[PDB]
Amino acid sequence: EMVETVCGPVPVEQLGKTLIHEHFLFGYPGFQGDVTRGTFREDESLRVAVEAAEKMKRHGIQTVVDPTPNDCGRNPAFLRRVAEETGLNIICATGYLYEGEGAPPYFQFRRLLGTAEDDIYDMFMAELTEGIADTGIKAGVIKLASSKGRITEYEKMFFRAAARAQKETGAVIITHTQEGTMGPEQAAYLLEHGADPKKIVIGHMCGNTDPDYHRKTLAYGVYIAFDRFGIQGMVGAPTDEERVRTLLALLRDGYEKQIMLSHDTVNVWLGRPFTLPEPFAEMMKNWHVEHLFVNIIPALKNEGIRDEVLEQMFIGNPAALFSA
Amino acid sequence: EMVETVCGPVPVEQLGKTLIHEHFLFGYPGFQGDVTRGTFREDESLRVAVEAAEKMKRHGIQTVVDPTPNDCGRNPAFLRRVAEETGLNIICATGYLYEGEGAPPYFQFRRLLGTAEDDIYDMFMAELTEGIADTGIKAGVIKLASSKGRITEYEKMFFRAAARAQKETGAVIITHTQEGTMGPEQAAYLLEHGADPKKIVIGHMCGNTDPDYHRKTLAYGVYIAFDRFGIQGMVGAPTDEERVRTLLALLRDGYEKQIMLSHDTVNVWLGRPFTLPEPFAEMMKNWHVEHLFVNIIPALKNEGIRDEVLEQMFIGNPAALFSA
Ligand SMILES: [Co+2]
Ligand SMILES: [Co+2]
Ligand SMILES: [Co+2]
Ligand SMILES: [Co+2]
Repeated sequence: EMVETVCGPVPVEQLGKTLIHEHFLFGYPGFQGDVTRGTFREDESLRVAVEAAEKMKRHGIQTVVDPTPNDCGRNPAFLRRVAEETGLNIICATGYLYEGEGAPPYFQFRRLLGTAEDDIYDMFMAELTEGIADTGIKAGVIKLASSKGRITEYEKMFFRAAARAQKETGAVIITHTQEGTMGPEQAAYLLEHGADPKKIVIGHMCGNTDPDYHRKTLAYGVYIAFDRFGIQGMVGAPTDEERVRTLLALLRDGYEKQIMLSHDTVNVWLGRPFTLPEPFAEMMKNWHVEHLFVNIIPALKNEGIRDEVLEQMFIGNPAALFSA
Repeated sequence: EMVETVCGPVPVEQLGKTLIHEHFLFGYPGFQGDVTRGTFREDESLRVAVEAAEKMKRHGIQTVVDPTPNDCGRNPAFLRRVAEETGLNIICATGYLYEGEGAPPYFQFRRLLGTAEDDIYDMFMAELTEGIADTGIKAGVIKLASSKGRITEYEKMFFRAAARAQKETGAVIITHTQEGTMGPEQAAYLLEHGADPKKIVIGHMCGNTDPDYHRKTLAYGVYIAFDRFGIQGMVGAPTDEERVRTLLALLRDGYEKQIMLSHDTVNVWLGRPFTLPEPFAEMMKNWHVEHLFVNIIPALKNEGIRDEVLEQMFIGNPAALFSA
C-alpha cells in the first residue's frame, strides 16, 4: 500500500497524476572531472528544479519518477529539497546506466573478483530497504539499461541482481532501451529470472516506430513507456509525429492499461554549460515538462482519444504499477 | 625554478628523492554510484595515506607525483592534508584516464557539440595556472592515457590539448600506456603537436619486456618510467624479475638520465573494500611503497648498479624534468 519517495513512504492511492520518466538533475559520467570549469551551482540549480516542479503542478502532476542512475549524478537530498518545497512526490531510482554511456570500470573490476552481481544486489537491497548513503531516502524504483542491439554481460549482471531484489522487495523496475532495441529481450530476460511483469516498465519504447516491435514486448504483460516526447532531430532518432503515430496504433488495439508517457527531460545539467547547434536546437525546442499537456495531449484528443484513456495512462497505470 | 605542489610553489632544487608515480587515493570510474556500501571515510583514509607517506619517508623520499586522473577520484584537498601532516611534497595532475577504463561519456558528448578539445585545453589551463575546484591548488603535471594498441580519437583530443597546454605553460606531461603498447606512438604524436620531449614521461614502460621497444621510445628524447614494480600475476603483464632484466639492460646501455622508477601503488581504494584471491594476492604481495627500496634496489646493487646511478634516477631526473 506504500511506496518510498524522497520524503519517506507515501500511499500508492495518493500518487495521482504521474510523469514516469523525468530528470531534475543529470550529468554524463565524467562530469565530475570537469568540476573546475563546470562547477555545481546548488542554489541556482534548486531554483530551476523547483521552477520545473511548479510547471508540472500547474498541469495536475502530483508525482514524478526520477530515474537518474547512480553513475549519472543522482542526488536524493537535492530531490528532497525540491519535494519539501513544492509538495510534489518524487520517486528516485537505484541502478547504473548501460555500458556505452555509463561508468562501467568499477563493477567490471568487481566482475573480475567474482562478486559483482552479489555486490549490485546488495546495493539494490540497501538502497531500497535501508537508505541511500546517509540521506535516509529509499529508492522506489530499480533503474536498468541495455546497449544498442544487445544486453551485454556487464548489463546482465544488473538485470539478474534487479530480478533477485524484485522478488525480495516487490520493487518496480524502470528500464532504458537504446535506439529502439532489446525491448522484448529485456522483458524476456527479466521474466525467466523470476521478475514480476506487472512491476516492469520497458522504457524508451517510443524510439521504435514499428508497432509489431511494441506488440512483441507487450505480449510479456509488462508496461511500456513512450517517455521521450520532445527529443527529436538526430538522423536515426524518431520524431514526435512518428511517436504519436505509433502510440495511436497501440491505443487502437487497446493497450492503454500498459502504456505510460513522459518527456525524459534534463531540467538541470551537471558539468559545464552548453548550447546546442543551430539546426539541432530548433528541433529540440519542445523538449520541456509541459510538452505533453500543451502539444501532444491536444493532438491526441483531436484524433479521438478519450479522457478515460488519458487518465488510465497518467493516473491508473502508475497506481496499478506500485500496488502489490 | 619552481613547481606547483598541493601546498603551492616549491623550489625544484628542494624536491630531492622523488617517486614519479604513486596514488594516495584512487577509484575506478563508477565508484561514486556505490556510495551506500562504499562510503568515503576521510579520517581513516587520511591515516592510511599518511602511513603510506611515512613509509616513503623512511627511505628518504621527499616528493611524490600523484597522477590520479580527474575521473578517478582525484582529491587535491585531501592530498594537501597528507602533505601538511607529513611534510612531503605532493604534485597532483590534471587529466582523464583512457577510453577503456575512464569515464568517456561526458567529453564524448562535448565532441558532438564540437567543443571537446577546446574544453579539455581550457580545463588543463585552468587547473595548471588558476586552481582546481574550490581551491587555489594548481596541478603540476598533465596526465595522459592511451588504450591497448591504439590511441583512440577520444584519447587524441586530450593529447592535442595537452601539447597545446604544454607549449604555453611548460608543464610536465606524464602518460599511461596500456599493456606495454603505444610508447613510441605517444612520444611521436606529442612531438608532432609541438610538445617538449624533455617535459614528457612515458609511463608503464615496464609493461613491455623488449628492450628495442624502450629504445624506440627513448630515441625521442623523452623520459620513460618503470613505474609498476610489485604488480604481478595478470595476463599479459610482466614479472618484477622481467622488469629488472629490462631495466638492467637499459642502465648498462647508458640510459639512466632518461629513466625513473615507481610502484603505481593505490594506498586507499575508493568505493567498496575488496580482497584478492590467495594465488593472486601472493603474486601481488610486494605491491607497496617500500618495494623499490627494500627489494628492488638491493637486487640492483648486487647486479652492479651503483648508488650514484640510483640517485640519478630518484633525484637528478625529477629535478631536470621539472626544470626549465
Ligand atoms: Co534513458
Ligand atoms: Co532518462
Ligand atoms: Co596508469
Ligand atoms: Co597510476
